[PDB]
Amino acid sequence: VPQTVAWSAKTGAVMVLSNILCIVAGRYVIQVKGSFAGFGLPELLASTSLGHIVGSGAILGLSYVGVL
Amino acid sequence: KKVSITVDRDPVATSFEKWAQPGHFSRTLAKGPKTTTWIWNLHADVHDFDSHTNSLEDISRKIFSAHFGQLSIIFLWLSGMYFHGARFSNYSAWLSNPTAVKPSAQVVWPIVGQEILNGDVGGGFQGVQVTSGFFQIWRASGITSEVELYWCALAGLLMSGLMIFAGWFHYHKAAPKLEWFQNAESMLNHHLSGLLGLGCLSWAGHQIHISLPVNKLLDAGVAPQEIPLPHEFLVNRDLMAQLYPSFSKGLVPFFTLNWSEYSDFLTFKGGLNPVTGGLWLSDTAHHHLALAVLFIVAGHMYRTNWGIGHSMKEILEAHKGPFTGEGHKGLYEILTTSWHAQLAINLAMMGSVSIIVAHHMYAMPPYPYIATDYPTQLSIFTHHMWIGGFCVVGGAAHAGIFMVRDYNPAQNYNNLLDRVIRHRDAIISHLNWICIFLGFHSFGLYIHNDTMRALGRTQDMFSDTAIQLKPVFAQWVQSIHTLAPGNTTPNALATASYAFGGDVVAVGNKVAMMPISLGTADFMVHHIHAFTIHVTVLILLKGVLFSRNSRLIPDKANLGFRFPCDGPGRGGTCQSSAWDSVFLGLFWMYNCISVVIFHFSWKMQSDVWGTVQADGTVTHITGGNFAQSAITINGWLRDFLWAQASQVIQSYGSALSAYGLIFLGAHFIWAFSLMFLFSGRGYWQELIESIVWAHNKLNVAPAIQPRALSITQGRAVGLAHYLLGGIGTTWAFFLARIISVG
Amino acid sequence: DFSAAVPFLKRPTNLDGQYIGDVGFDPLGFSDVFDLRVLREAELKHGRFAMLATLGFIVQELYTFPFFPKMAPVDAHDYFVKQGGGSQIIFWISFVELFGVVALFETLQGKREPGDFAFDPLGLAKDEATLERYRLAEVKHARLAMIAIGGFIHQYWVTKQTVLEQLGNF
Amino acid sequence: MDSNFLKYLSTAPVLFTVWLSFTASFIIEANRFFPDMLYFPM
Amino acid sequence: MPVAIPPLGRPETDMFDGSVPGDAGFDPLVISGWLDSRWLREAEVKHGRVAMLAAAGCIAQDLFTFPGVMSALHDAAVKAGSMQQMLWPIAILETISIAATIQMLQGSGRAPGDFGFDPLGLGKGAKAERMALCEIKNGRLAMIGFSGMMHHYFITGKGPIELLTS
Ligand code: CLA
Ligand code: CLA
Ligand code: CLA
Ligand code: CLA
Ligand code: CLA
Ligand SMILES: CC1=C(C#C\C(C)=C/C=C\C(C)=C\C=C\C=C(C)\C=C\C=C(/C)C#CC2=C(C)C[C@@H](O)CC2(C)C)C(C)(C)C[C@H](O)C1
Ligand SMILES: CC1=C(C#C/C(C)=C/C=C/C(C)=C/C=C/C=C(C)/C=C/C=C(C)/C=C/C2=C(C)CCCC2(C)C)C(C)(C)C[C@H](O)C1
Ligand SMILES: CC1=C(C/C=C(\C)CCC[C@H](C)CCC[C@H](C)CCCC(C)C)C(=O)c2ccccc2C1=O
Repeated sequence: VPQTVAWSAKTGAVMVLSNILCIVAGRYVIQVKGSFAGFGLPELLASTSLGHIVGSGAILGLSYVGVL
Repeated sequence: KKVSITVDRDPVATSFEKWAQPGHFSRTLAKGPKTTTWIWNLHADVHDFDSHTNSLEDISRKIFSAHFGQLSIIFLWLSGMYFHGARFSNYSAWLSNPTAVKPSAQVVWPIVGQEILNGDVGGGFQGVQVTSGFFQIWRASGITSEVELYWCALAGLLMSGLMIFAGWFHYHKAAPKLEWFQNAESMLNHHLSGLLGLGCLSWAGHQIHISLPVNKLLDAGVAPQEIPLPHEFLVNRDLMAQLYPSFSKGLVPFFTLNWSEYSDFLTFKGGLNPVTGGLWLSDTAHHHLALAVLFIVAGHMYRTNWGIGHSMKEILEAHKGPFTGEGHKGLYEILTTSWHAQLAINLAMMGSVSIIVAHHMYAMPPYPYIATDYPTQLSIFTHHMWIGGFCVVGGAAHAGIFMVRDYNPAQNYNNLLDRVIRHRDAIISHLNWICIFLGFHSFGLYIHNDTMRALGRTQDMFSDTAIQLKPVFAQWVQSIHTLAPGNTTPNALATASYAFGGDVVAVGNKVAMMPISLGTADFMVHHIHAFTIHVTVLILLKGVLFSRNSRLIPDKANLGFRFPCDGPGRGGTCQSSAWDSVFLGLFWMYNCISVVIFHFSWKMQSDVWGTVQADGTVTHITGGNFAQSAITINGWLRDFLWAQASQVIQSYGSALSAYGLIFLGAHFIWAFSLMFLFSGRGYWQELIESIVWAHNKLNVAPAIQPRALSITQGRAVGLAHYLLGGIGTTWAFFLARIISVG
Repeated sequence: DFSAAVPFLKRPTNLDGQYIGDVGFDPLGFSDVFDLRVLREAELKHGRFAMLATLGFIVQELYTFPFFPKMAPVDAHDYFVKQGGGSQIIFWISFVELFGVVALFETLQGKREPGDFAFDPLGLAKDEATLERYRLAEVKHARLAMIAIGGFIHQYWVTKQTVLEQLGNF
Repeated sequence: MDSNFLKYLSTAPVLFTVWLSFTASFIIEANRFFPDMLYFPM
Repeated sequence: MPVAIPPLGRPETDMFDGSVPGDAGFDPLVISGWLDSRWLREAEVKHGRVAMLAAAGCIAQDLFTFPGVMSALHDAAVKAGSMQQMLWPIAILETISIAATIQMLQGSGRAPGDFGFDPLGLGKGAKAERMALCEIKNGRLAMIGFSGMMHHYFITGKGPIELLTS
């Protein structure tokens, strides 16, 4: 079984970083919707959902490979 | 908003008036009968909604409500199966002794001596042995009593009533508009995330919370009557945590991404459960949970009222290259306007999925005690193979129906469909050539081996003790998949299935699963399968691509999808429609699936299924005869057809005698089918003229003038009775043989 | 505008007060899809069954016929399945229910009220107003007895006691 | 009884199914109460 | 027109017209612009009333207990079957509220949070608006207080007034 870790500040740091990267990426790449004008609740929900998805994937991969 | 709910209220009044007027849906048929042809036309075109009206909205509403009616019928069938399992079955005795009690959920009344069909199935019970596999499903679901089966039947009856009420409401009271039906993006989002995703999530919940503890107690040897009720497994966390200690940690590891703590009830063990011969239920629980996660993620892809999401029209129009002109442009309009194109695609996919289900379910038995239930395995493989083949041919048929009716060349200029039409001759010629090549270098090997064995030259045959055709690629794939645990799948304890290689999993001195080696005969029969599938593709694709016109008939689209001919001219234009191509492709599908199930039955009976005895040797049902006999047609004729039909023809005076009766009856009806298939309409019409004279002599001629069945109806009736006869013959032969020897 | 009984629910459009006892209570919208004549026939039949059932639960434990053995009514159902009296009662109820089918078919044509079986041999309703009053009383007692019969049977199922002995202690 | 429902019940397939089931029920009950009638008994 | 936070301004939605009681101009995520107004108002008032009843229940149980013997009370009453005996009337009343909320979303005359219930008669006339304001503020205060005291129970296993006096 791949090793997973209990919740810590590193896990929070990766998850927060993944959320902030996904918010900026959703700000830049979404075609149909000063820089944060038009930023709505569905776009925030979609970006933060991708942030949780990316953070979960990154946390599991780094816990597998030992970076923790 | 763009995706919204639009409904018309009370569009059709609920009345019994049109119930008394047969043919009300068709302006031609509403005038009433004059000939007997009218009756057949009334029952043949009734659910062909697009030929009665040009309004797409009414057609879509009819389709939606007919789908509700089918769902009601399916729920009634499921409720019936649960009730007949509850009241007329030996399910508790099977739960106590799975390896010695034959499942049986049908009991006959004693009327004319048919009570002999209530055979001794064990457990102090008499009834007809059932092979649908419901007992193993209920054991996998954790059903330990017949009271739960009664409640399941009540739930099925309530859902059938709910579906039929929903059909009446959603046609007759509140019918959705055409704009409601034309939301492909919303339908895919809801059906991917809610139907498949939440369904997988709730079934993973049921498996984790109910199925795993009950099945763990069952495999440990606890009797079903002392096993705790499922709600006690829900509320008593200690009772669960004796069996799976990670439940003592609660939902904190889930939300904190410490998922490996849950590694005891969500596993990736693979292989089979040694006690039951089925898949590990923890593996299935992680599997359906992962499918739930993947489906809910996939269900947020498509654009909706809010700005996020993909547009499928943009995706289709963006994918175009230099070889393909305009590319995938215009397909979104086709699939959002023509129901027949969607029916073609969905029937093709459901057929392929059913075939995948058959293969993957024989090879990896998912249910406890289903692997050693050889009749259940053979029955579900053959049944889902036949359903898959039928659905694939139906996808081709309704593709042809789209091509004849709904295709518009103005909206399809230089797209993929137009270019496929524009090189149809190259497609059909190359496919025809490869089909002849496959026929020669596959069937002539069998003919050649028959001649060589008949000529007394065994060294000139294609066999493993002669000139070899070794299946090196499939054997290499088997070696990779056997080597996959720990090398390319490091977290798997065992292989995905033992059919690729490994140990002999045996349950109750009967082989659950063992390695399935591939030799010269397997090479020849797999290339026979490839040959038959390519020829079926040739027939169906040639019918679809030449449905609108050809060099023979330049105006075939004006004649329609379904016409008998264009006259005796041009040499003869008989069976020129796409419908007749479907008519022939159904025969070739029958041939293909028949050869597939014959290969399956013989190979499992000869190399996989059998009894394990002392010193670990496996005694197979037919003693390993497949390697030396399946290389000739004579070996198939003698060691498979002649040898294994002994059980169905000596079943008279026993409980399986009904299969013998059905065997004879199918033998009758198939031959009766040739009377329609080989003959023509004019002979029967003149004979009907003579019979009409006879009835006129006694002044007993009917007002509705009797006519012979139409040429298309003659072909369809011959095909229907042919398929019924062949499938029933294989059904009786397979079931009698596998119940007797397995 | 709104329902008289539930002030925050709108009045159901088919509940216009033509049936005595109407207080506009139909939150699920059963009267919006189904015929109200059928619903009122079902309501009155269920209610009359429940009234007779509750009176039977009281009297049949107060008194028992000498030509029958003594037992509780719930066990009396299972006993009279096997003795055969329950088959007789089911047969005669079915025989009356055939003409109930005919009466319902007459109701669906609008030629018969959904509760009129024209059964008044003691002439208890002389004029209109008393009959309207007795309809309101019958509907209210019907609903009350429909609740009360389920109370009686479920309380027997939990306590294994008949009503009047549960009244004496707890 | 609605006359349109009765007219639908009077159609050939419904009446055909009902009459053939009724005939089958006669044969079934006759063979249940008087089985094994290979012959007319003398 | 109260503007809660000046940099973001007042959201331009169906809400914050001024007719809704209790508006402070506070919706930074602009959740009002994507979900219906009346649904959110009904949800807020129902959450607030449930939290008022919860806080009053915690206070009253810590003061006094009915003769005859927080989350542990939930578990012990599930073991007693008491929680089912409160689940049934809330379930029926909430199905009737399902009906009412569906009708209200359909465009009936019912205002959100209005159940037509005024036996004392305090609301009739000019009082009702002010009472609505009082209700929504007390509701929000109840959702803050209950959410505090429960985590307080999680840390100490002790009741809030009993924590206060100790
Ligand atoms: C910090 C970043 C990070 C890191 C280091 C990793 C690292 C890893 N991830 Mg991971 N992941 C990340 C981010 C990251 N991921 C993100 C952001 C997500 C999105 C949520 C995921 C989602 C994810 C999933 C869902 C899975 C992993 C898995 C894995 C492990 C796989 C090891 C391997 O050999 O692959 C396997 C390599 C293969 C070649 C296997 C083949 C995989 C399939 C069968 C191929 C299918 C191809 C298909 C047929 C299409 C081909 C046809 C084509 C022509 C079109 C690896 C340690 C896997 C895991 O946990 O395993 C224990 C796993 O299942 N990752
Ligand atoms: C997430 C919401 C959702 C769900 C679950 C479904 C589910 C379904 N749709 Mg569907 N649909 C949806 C949204 C949804 N739809 C939307 C938004 C649209 C408009 C764009 C459509 C338009 C649409 C059409 C046009 C058609 C369907 C059809 C179907 C059925 C496919 C047959 C099947 O597999 O039945 C088996 C699967 C089951 C789950 C069986 C149970 C059936 C009931 C209805 C499920 C009810 C679940 C309920 C919501 C939750 C209760 C569960 C639990 C809490 C008690 C299936 C029941 C087809 C059909 O057959 O229609 C009748 C069809 O032709 N849908
Ligand atoms: C998803 C399933 C599905 C759906 C919804 C449809 C829907 C439709 N098809 Mg299609 N089709 C399907 C699957 C489907 N088909 C499959 C799988 C095949 C391959 C066999 C076909 C082959 C096909 C052809 C060749 C044609 C259609 C036609 C039609 C249309 C009218 C059908 C009609 O009125 O029949 C009314 C219903 C009947 C006639 C009842 C048929 C009864 C069958 C033949 C006998 C059943 C035997 C039974 C199972 C066993 C009894 C044995 C016992 C006595 C011992 C309609 C749009 C026709 C059309 O006009 O299209 C425009 C047409 O020409 N389809
Ligand atoms: C067992 C009987 C039988 C046989 C042998 C064939 C053979 C053939 N059918 Mg046919 N068919 C049959 C029954 C049969 N059919 C029936 C019952 C139906 C009912 C619906 C159909 C419906 C049908 C359709 C609808 C189609 C075919 C097609 C074909 C051809 C496929 C190409 C191929 O495989 O070449 C290989 C040839 C063989 C396997 C024949 C045997 C030859 C072997 C190798 C021995 C050769 C010996 C040698 C020549 C002898 C020389 C001696 C010298 C004195 C002459 C082929 C000619 C398809 C076609 O023509 O497209 C290409 C096509 O579209 N058939
Ligand atoms: C107390 C309940 C009650 C009430 C108020 C009514 C009221 C009514 N019924 Mg009704 N009915 C009831 C119960 C009731 N019914 C039951 C249980 C049945 C099933 C047997 C029926 C069957 C029935 C039919 C079939 C018909 C009516 C009709 C009527 C209407 C005519 C007025 C009339 O004569 O009733 C006045 C009734 C009373 C004043 C009740 C008197 C009760 C006395 C006190 C005797 C009590 C029984 C006694 C205690 C048992 C002795 C046993 C011993 C051991 C103690 C009126 C609206 C008719 C109608 O609608 O057409 C106009 C009609 O056709 N009813
Ligand atoms: C409308 C209407 C009617 C009505 C009505 C009703 C039932 C009226 C009102 C009912 C209620 C329950 C009102 C409650 C208001 C305010 C509260 C509870 C304040 C603070 C609470 C909390 C969270 C706290 C706290 C705290 C404490 C002490 C301890 C620590 O934790 C800390 C903290 C400081 C946080 C009736 C039926 C009369 C009829 C009328 O015709 C119409
Ligand atoms: C199976 C079986 C048998 C049996 C049996 C029989 C005869 C079973 C009968 C069962 C019955 C009649 C059950 C009734 C339940 C009524 C309920 C829950 C009412 C709820 C009312 C509510 C919530 C009201 C709410 C309300 C209130 C407060 C007031 C305002 C309105 C409203 C909001 C509606 C036997 C005995 C024959 C024996 C056999 O061997 C086995
Ligand atoms: C036999 C035959 C017929 C004759 C079939 C007749 C015309 C139709 C038979 C249908 C009967 C009447 C219904 C089913 C028969 C039942 C067993 C008994 C009849 C019940 C009556 C009360 C109707 C064709 O019309 C035909 C057409 C084209 C190619 C081949 C053939 C063909 O082989």
